[PDB]
Amino acid sequence: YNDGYDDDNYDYIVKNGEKWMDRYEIDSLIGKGSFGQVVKAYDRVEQEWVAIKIIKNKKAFLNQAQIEVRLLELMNKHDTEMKYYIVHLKRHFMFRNHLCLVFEMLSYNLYDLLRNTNFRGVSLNLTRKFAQQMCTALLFLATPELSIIHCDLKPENILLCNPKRSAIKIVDFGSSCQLGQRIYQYIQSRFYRSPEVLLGMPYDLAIDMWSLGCILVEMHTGEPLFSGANEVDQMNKIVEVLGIPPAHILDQAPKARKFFEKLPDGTWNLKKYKPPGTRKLHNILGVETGGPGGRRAGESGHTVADYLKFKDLILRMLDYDPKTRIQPYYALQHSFF
Ligand SMILES: CN(C)c1nccc(-c2c[nH]c3ncccc23)n1
Repeated sequence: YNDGYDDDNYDYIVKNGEKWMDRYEIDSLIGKGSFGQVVKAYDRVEQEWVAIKIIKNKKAFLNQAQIEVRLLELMNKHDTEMKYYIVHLKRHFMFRNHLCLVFEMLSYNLYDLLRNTNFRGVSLNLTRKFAQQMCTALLFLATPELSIIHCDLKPENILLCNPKRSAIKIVDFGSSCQLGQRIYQYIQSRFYRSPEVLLGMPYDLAIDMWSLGCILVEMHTGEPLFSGANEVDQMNKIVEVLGIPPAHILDQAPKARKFFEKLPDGTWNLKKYKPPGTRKLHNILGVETGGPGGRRAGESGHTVADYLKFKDLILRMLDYDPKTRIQPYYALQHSFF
């Protein structure tokens, strides 16, 4: 495959210590996924370690990464001080039939961090730090010259800069789009997928705020908020917590009847779970009962008052109506922060 350079998965066969382009010394593989691989490499010209994302030698993967490159170039252009929590693309090149994206080197992702908590969650204080950085990133993506919808926010796409610190960067803009050029109908990883997407309705940057609300709950509890096995199960899990979506939304939803049925009195119910709205976020978070699993009882930084502010912000991020769902500017002003 590829003159011996590739495996049968379209991946470049990594070789420890290989020199590329009279510039990079490849050290080791540090991550992998559907897109290809990420290697740690020494950039001998800039005298620093870098992460090189080696995209698969396969046209669909190449073109996904070309979208990613263009969006990163647009963003990084408007954030030269690296202050808006978006990963920094240093440069890119084609090498041995692989598109290669050279990034700053990052640490663990937030799913890795959840595993490191034994799936019991990070503290409310650390959750708040992640939330503030993520809302700042979403404010930046919403600036009009960007208008970027990430479209795949989830713990695995948020990386720590350093294992010992709370600073983060968002990665993976290969599935992203811009408000002016929305093309996709099928988007978002299932657990983090917004109701408007499930319902086949128009969408905008608010879909990323929905995902963020789901992510932040999971960061503190250790477990996904809405862990659907398929779209019907996903919507039913959302409904357990948040109730039946508003009629004015379902009346306009192309896929309303995948999940719901309209009664003679005009109201909507589920098609034949805990009853709608009875799995309270108040209890998932343990607002009055010592946090998730009661494990935060007797800990500082986890008061009822604190939890009530967190609950309020999350419920605003999980508004069914994308027009009234909280937006980044206002999330940042919320009393949780
Ligand atoms: C999808 N993905 C994993 C991805 N997409 C874009 C950038 C990065 C990335 C940048 N620096 C890193 N350092 C260590 C590990 C990964 C990365 N990872």
